[PDB]
Amino acid sequence: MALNLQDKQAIVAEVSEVAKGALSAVVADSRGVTVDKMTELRKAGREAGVYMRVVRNTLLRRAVEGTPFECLKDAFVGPTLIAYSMEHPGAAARLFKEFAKANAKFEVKAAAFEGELIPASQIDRLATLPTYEEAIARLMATMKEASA
Amino acid sequence: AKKVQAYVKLQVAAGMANPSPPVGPALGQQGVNIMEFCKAFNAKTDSIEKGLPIPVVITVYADRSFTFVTKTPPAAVLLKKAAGIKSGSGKPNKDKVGKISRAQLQEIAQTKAADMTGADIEAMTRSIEGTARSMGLVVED
Amino acid sequence: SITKDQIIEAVAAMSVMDVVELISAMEEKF
Repeated sequence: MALNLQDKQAIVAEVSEVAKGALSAVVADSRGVTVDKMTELRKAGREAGVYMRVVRNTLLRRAVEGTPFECLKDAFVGPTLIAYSMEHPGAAARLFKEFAKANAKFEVKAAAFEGELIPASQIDRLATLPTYEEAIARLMATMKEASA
Repeated sequence: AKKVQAYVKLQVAAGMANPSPPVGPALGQQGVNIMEFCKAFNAKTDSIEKGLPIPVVITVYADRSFTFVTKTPPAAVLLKKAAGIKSGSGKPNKDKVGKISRAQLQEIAQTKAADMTGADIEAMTRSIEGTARSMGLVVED
Repeated sequence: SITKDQIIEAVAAMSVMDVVELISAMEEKF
């Protein structure tokens, strides 16, 4: 490994994603294959490319060293194996969705999805999301309200 | 495909799917049907092009028949009909012999867009650097 | 209110205008 001069970058970089981010998910990759990463990188791909991460770090000692910053709801995620996912642009989006759909294709556990932060809380798969731009679901709420 | 089971790739040919000395039998003999790669392959052959290198995987269990898959061409080979020289040395690579087309390497690599990890299609180029410094043949960039 | 006077603007408008707006049209009514 590297000394501190390197354990600091994995911090100053990874914590300015939290400081400058959008949504957060969860997942434990016990059996995390590489067809695994391959896929989810195309997903990050659709979800821009390299706007996304997953930098395995669940050393509390790392991606909690980014938490007493923001998201101190994660002192509780960080135990055991974890795969932290941050969003920069994009809706508070679909990121959420396929992690459940992925891991529900066996694709290993999902930490039961211990969940995360947009609010400041816990678990439950939501597509309360990428409807986003479904302001059309407030366009159809126009003419249909005007007519009916 | 979320589960591999059987795959042997021995670059075939399009214009007539009916070999015998190169592959022929050895392409289908363990629950595989020699009768159906001339019924099925050529059904996915003429839409594109014919004659040149075709690696391939098939869907044979022990289920009599099957369904054929397609693939992609080798990448250092697109430096033959897609560059110049067709060997790679002549003076063993104690001598840096080859010679490149910088324009090519991107769009000629890009032709292999469906089988690479780089998000940045420029990245997919940077891979072809070493794939094309495979001898020490410098590119006139 | 005037329905046409709220269609001519309600087919043509910006973006982030809406993004900090229709996370809340859901609130007054629904």
